[PDB]
Amino acid sequence: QVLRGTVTDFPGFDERADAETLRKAMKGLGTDEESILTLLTSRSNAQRQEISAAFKTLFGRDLLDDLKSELTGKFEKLIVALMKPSRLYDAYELKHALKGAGTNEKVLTEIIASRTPEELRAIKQVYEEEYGSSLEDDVVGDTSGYYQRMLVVLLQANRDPDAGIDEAQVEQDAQALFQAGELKWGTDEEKFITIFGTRSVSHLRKVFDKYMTISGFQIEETIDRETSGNLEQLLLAVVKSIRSIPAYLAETLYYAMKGAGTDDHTLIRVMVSRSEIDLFNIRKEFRKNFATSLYSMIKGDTSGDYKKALLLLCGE
Ligand SMILES: [Ca+2]
Ligand SMILES: [Ca+2]
Repeated sequence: QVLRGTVTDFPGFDERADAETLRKAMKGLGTDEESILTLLTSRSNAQRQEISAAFKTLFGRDLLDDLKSELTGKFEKLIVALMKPSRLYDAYELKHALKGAGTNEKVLTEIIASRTPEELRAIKQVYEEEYGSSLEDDVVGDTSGYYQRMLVVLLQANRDPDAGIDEAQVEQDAQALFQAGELKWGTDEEKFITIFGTRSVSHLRKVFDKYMTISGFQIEETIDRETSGNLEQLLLAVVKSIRSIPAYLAETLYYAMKGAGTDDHTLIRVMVSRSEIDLFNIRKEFRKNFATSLYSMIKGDTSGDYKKALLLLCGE
């Protein structure tokens, strides 16, 4: 239960040297994809920011645009992602997943459901520092209904800290969920939102087992029978995140890679955002559930420099 990333500190790091290797590979005709991809995918995000800074004092060039110009396709979208400061990545995805005429509820749901209260607190702060408004305000602007109310509950980053399992409360919650869905003519979505969004992780795990005991349906089965659309997805993401975030994301990527069209935004976002958190566990949880290493579905749906990067980002 010690979650592991795949990208770690590069020993003998030299921001200026690393920076020269980039301008040297970036400068002149086209670009030298291998040197960039193999350089970045091996340097921790922190070192990537130090390099990106050395590059600017050295040449007076903003390293990033020197990449969002010499590059294009899906390799650019990836390296650009890798370059995004860890602290700003989620808030960035949310901002652009929110400056949509349409909306990738997948991004909001994915991020706001799998991130801890501590992470959510940081995300909210940086979002209001990088852009002009509150993350909550912008969310309430592109969403409506229960899908919005669940996201707003989550965004409060208030979830109870797990501190002891009270049986009576576990049965009351399991019983309340039961009475608000399966046994209700219609649905009481508000009871689901409150339970799933504020109770502690440990408590909720105890509630999901008891719910299966008293009803015969996994909470996910009931969620499928009782809810639909955006709310269904979020509710499913919260429960799966409560059970295991590594298993959840490991699941997310499969349905992006095994779809009616490969969603490259998810394969990239999930692997980049988790590259330093638990992308190793997302791999372990992959070889066990979906039955296939993350290493392979990469080596079987992508091409060019895009692959070698992803493969090096996963870690054999
Ligand atoms: Ca050039
Ligand atoms: Ca019902």
